[PDB]
Amino acid sequence: MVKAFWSALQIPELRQRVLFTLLVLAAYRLGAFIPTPGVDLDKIQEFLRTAQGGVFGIINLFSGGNFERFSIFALGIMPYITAAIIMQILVTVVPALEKLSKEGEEGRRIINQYTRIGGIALGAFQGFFLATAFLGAEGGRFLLPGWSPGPFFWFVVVVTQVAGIALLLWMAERITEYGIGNGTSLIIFAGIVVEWLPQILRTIGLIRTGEVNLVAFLFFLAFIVLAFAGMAAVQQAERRIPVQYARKVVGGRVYGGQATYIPIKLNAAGVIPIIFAAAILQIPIFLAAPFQDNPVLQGIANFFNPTRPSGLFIEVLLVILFTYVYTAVQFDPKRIAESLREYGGFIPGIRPGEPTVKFLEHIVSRLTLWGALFLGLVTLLPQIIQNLTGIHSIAFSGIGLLIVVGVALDTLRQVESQLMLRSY
Amino acid sequence: MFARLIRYFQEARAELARVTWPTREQVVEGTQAILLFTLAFMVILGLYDTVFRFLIGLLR
Amino acid sequence: MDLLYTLVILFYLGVAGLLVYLVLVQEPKQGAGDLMGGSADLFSARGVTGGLYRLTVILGVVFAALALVIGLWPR
Ligand SMILES: CCCCCCCC/C=C\CCCCCCCC(=O)OC[C@H](O)CO
Repeated sequence: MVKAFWSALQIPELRQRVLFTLLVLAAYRLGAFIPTPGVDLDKIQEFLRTAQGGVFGIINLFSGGNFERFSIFALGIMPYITAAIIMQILVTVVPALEKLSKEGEEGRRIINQYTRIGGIALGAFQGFFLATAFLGAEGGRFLLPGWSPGPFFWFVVVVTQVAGIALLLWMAERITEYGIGNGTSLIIFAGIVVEWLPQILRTIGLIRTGEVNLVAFLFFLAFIVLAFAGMAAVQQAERRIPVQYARKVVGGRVYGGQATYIPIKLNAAGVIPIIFAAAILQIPIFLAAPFQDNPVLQGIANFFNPTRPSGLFIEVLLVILFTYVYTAVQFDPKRIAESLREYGGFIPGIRPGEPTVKFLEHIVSRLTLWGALFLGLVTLLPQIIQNLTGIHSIAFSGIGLLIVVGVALDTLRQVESQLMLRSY
Repeated sequence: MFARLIRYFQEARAELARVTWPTREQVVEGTQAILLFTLAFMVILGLYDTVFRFLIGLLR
Repeated sequence: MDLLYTLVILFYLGVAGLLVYLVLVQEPKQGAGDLMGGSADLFSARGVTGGLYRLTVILGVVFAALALVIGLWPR
């Protein structure tokens, strides 16, 4: 898939896609420098470096560093995502929405539109909530000189955030349409990796100075490479199920052609469950953390802190669960068996029909567990590595690595899979 | 029941034993690809916020 | 500066709401999956929503500039 990487910069169409993507991401990053009126960014950054502010870390990380500078997209593309989750929940809870999801042409469009509308509304709600519970709280703690905690400021913030995430959702969809990879995933990706290089340079400077010893740093780096290589290997891994084509009935017995196989990945392609797990983890923190004067809500919020043992455990569980469920939904044995049926293929020793689906379902359900567990391991280990090396960075957290490698692999996989179809 | 999941674990372990792992060239390929991608966007975004903060700093 | 500032704010709100409308109207051409990279072989780039594309870009810049304006506004 390196060939895909270079061809995407070589081939005019794909390089147009790349340039457009880079342009949009440039617009987003630039948009990170446009502040919400009335907000004192200095005090926000000051608070985010305090002990109680640390819990906002992940919230900032997935905001693309925007929450830190409280830009027009203060929470990033995250509101939309949240809505999506909600929608999904409804779809799997309300039977009417499930029917609407399975109608075909229209319905999925209606659900998606509801997701977009709900996303914007969510950005409105979150803008208001943050304006009233955190920004103007404590006698207008994070306000600017000349601003007071009232309905005018709330109105301003709400408007800013609504228009902001509207524009950002639009930008994401335009990346999806006229650029490489998926828009949302690339926006989160950019929002995460934008912080990597300066942190590397800073840490290196600290090594030269003497605050960080070289051994811990080398372990950190080597562990990152290990993470990349490991995720790559597991993504490239597959369970082969022996099948046969050109089946002919001779002497009242079923025979087949040359023995082949169908490959089944440990995990279904997609960084989406990681996004959903992250957002789900972010909800209680978002609801509880703003209230700085309430030890209870601070306790609840810090309980889900991905840096702390409890929150990290919860995060691991969320990643494993969401991955396993998503892989279960994507790898439906019925459509696989029917795909083997339309091509005139069969499983040697297994009768066609429902027993075949049973065989496939059994193998898949027993298999994908390990991929889920692996993603959970990748979720877990980096925090320990940071604790042992003394080099802490939420951007290089297990969840962050999962995002980066996930998006990279997805984009390259799609590009390769499409240029392959172009060549043939 | 505990027996159900303690059986599920064994069967899943058996399926783990039947996993076809990728070649060396595949892992090298994937890792190199990931590195190129990540590094590329790191550099590009780096130039973005560099030029941006330099121009904004110029405006003062 | 009451009337003037109020007019600036009204412009901000108007641009915001109009932007919301434009974004909501521009519904993506969907497929089976919720979010994908899509087939990047076809050049596409039909007229489809070009006027509203350019309009959304312009209104994005205007909205940003208005955020900067309200930010720079005196006491
Ligand atoms: C889902 C929404 C949940 C809302 C959760 C609210 C949390 C309140 C906690 C502390 C506030 C303390 C100040 C309370 C201000 C009202 C004054 C008061 O304390 O009233 C007591 C009353 O007089 C006795 O009879």
